[PDB]
Amino acid sequence: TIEEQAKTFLDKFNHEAEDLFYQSSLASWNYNTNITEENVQN
Repeated sequence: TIEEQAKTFLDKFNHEAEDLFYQSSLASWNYNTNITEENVQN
């Protein structure tokens, strides 16, 4: 029972975490590709 809901929790976490980490990694790649203070803020 508790294992099932924990698995559901992890499944819910995975999809949102993927998108957010992709956004963060893309922003970091942009800041390392160019160099601007706007990219620092991003």
